[PDB]
Amino acid sequence: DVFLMIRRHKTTIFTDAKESSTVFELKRIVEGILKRPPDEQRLYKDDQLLDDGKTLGECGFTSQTARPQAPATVGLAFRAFEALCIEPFSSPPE
Amino acid sequence: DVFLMIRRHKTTIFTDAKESSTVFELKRIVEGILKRPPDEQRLYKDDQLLDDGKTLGECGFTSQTARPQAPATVGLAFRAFEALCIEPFSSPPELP
Amino acid sequence: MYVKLISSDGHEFIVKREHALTSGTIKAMLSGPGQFAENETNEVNFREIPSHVLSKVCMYFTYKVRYTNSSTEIPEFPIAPEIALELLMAANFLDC
Amino acid sequence: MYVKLISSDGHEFIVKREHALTSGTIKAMLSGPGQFAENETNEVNFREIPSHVLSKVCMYFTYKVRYTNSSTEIPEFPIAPEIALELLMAANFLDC
Amino acid sequence: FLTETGEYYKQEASNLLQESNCSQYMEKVLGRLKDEEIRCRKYLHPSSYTKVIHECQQRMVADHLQFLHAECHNIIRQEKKNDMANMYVLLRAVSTGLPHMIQELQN
Amino acid sequence: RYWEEYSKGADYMDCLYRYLNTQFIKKNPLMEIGELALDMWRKLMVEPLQAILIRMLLREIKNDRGGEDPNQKVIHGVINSFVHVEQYKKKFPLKFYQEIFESP
Amino acid sequence: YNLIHLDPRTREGFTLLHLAVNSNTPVDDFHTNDVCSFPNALVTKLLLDCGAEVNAVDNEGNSALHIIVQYNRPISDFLTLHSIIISLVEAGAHTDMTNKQNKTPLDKSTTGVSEILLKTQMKMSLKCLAARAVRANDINYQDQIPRTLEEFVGFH
Amino acid sequence: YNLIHLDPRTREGFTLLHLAVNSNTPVDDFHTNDVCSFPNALVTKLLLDCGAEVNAVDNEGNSALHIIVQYNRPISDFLTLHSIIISLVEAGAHTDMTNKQNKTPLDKSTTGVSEILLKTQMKMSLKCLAARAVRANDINYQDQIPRTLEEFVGFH
Repeated sequence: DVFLMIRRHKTTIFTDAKESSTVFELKRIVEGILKRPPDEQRLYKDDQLLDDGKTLGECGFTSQTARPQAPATVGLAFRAFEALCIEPFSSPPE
Repeated sequence: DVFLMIRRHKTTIFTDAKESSTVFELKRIVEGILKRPPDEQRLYKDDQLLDDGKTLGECGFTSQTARPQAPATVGLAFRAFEALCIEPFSSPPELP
Repeated sequence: MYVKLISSDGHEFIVKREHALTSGTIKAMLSGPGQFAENETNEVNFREIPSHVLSKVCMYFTYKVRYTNSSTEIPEFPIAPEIALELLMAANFLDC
Repeated sequence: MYVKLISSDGHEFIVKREHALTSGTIKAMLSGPGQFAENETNEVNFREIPSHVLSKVCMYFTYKVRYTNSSTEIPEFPIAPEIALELLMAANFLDC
Repeated sequence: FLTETGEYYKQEASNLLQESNCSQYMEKVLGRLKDEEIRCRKYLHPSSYTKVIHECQQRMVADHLQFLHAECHNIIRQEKKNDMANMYVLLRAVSTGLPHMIQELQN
Repeated sequence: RYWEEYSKGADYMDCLYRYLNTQFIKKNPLMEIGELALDMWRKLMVEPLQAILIRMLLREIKNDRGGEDPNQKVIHGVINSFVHVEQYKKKFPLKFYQEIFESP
Repeated sequence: YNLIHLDPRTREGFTLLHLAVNSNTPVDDFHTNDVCSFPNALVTKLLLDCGAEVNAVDNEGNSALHIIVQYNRPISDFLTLHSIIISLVEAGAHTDMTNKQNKTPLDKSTTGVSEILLKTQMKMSLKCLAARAVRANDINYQDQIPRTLEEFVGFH
Repeated sequence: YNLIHLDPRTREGFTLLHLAVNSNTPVDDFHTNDVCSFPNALVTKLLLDCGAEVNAVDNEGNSALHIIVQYNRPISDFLTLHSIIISLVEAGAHTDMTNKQNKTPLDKSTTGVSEILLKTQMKMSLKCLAARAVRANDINYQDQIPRTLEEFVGFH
């Protein structure tokens, strides 16, 4: 009921989690779809770090804000840690 | 969109007419049903005479008082003048 | 085109034939050796239905013919508490 | 199941397959000799769709799979005037 | 009935073939078929119309293709317009009637 | 051999011509490429081979009735080709198969 | 037909027809989800062709028609909703049948599509209106009407 | 098919498809009323089979869909409204098409039955929303989009 846009350097994953769900299971989803260990995947929210303990209900991912027509975005960085590496897509004017 | 129950002594006719219609149409209808020429029958309304001229729209047969689920009764007398002698329906039984 | 539904009290409720054939038995009572293809009387003698409830059956016929295909918040059919349980078996006999 | 969408900018756009099969040609692109029956990447590359439009079409995939049956309020899809032209062309190309 | 009309029209096809050439056999066959569309219209159910006509075709004009395809050569190569029309209507309903006649006409 | 690799090839090429069938063929006589690839098979491959295929098909089934064992997949594949080639016909899909196989 | 005449009953009173039209009937996690998806138009039609009790009532009270009209996907697979609705109605279904909680199938719809699709099949009858009028005001109908009408009044 | 390619046009701008789905199409007082009636499902299906202009727009702006979603007797002949609606939708009638007053066939329904029966056939597409957003704010789309899309944008 809360839709997320996972954002790597260029990769983007459109996930659909529940109203109040733990960060652990979405982290596991990201691990399963990218085949990487969890120790280099830390989820961000507007330049704010997160750990594997909180939930989407109190993080700010309100179902009235993460509507699928404009899902709320999160960031990831991968460590062989790295900061936010979000690249804007483009914007050609009319 | 007006519905009428034209009443003889016992005989009842269930007729439908337009919202803008006059008595002559109903006279023609009851002539076509009862095989009685309209020159010896005159319609009624709650036991008072009606004339061939005026329309049913202002006669009191409004669309919200003669709905098909509860049409308004209309008298009918045939010359053999004879007064209206409509017999009422059967008495409903009391609640058991 | 005007079937004459007689009742138990002789109240001849003349109704439009297309209106009355909405009921199965009146459709059946005029089918077979009761057709009388002469458009003269076409009468039906209900020897078991009281007049006061046959009148409500006729109002139902007109109501159903009017509000069949509309379904636009059709008005509720006024069934008095005392005449119900007579109308129920009347509509059981005269199906629909 | 998750499938990848590659824009002309190189932006991978991994989307759940059941949402990504709403568009006709993505269903057609994965059909035929593009199936790649190993379940490792399952990617299709769009050489002429910019990333700022694949983002909108993926958001539409999720939006349509969410609101395919909820005909209650059906909130409006937010399309910017800048994105409007190329989004129409992308939906035409993808038969979206 | 289909079994019965099959035997009767097989016998009739063998009888007509024993006293008529191809220029007269086809006219008689089309006379029988035109009558058969009436002898089944006023007797049988409307669903049986197509079965009886198709069965009398594949007993009288499709069991004798060897007689009709062989005689198609002389019919086409001499512009017998009255006979060519009758053969075409006869051979169209047969499953493999036309693909030879066509060839002959082309030749 | 040339039908199992072509029936799938016809359906695969229908996907490739998805934009043609949707935006051009349907709006404007013409047939979808999935349907066209089959109507170019029952008019250029099967119909010229009506005599050779059927007289070989009935001979193979007759050999099975005698006691021999024909290739079940080949015989069933060719017989199924008569009905699969007309899968796009809305009225009487089993019209080709009935008139080319069931009747003889 | 043999199994239908056996008349199975789930612990919630669900007959063989109730489960075929209910979207709450579970399908196991294997490939059966790819094919056996409920409600299914063909399954309900085959059950009705085999003389299923269309007016069967569970212990909850819902008929075979109250259960379907609560379907939560009335548009994406509208074909398999419309087909089951018409198959139920044209066979033996009572559209005005009242469950144990005084709910018409229109009342237990929660969907405009199912509500108006059923209204397109609701042949109004004086018998149903009279039954509603008798039930609403609580007339003692015991032994004063035909027995088939007594269960008919119980229907409404 | 030949006559449809000839493309007749009534003085109201109605094509052959509009008159076959209309209820105001005149029928002569003779026995044609016993057989011929409009709208007729078979006639519309035959016209759509012969490649009729399914998106034809008359002078007022009403499409082929706008004429039958306005049909005023849904329940009585629901078969011949359902058949024509699904035939038009499956033939490519753009369900979001707007007349000169910008009224979609949902807006020009005047009936719950026809409105919902169209809604069950309205496969929502990103192309429709994108075209509506293009034409809503007056974005110059001349020769900058496919030629098959310029008429598509003109639908909205």
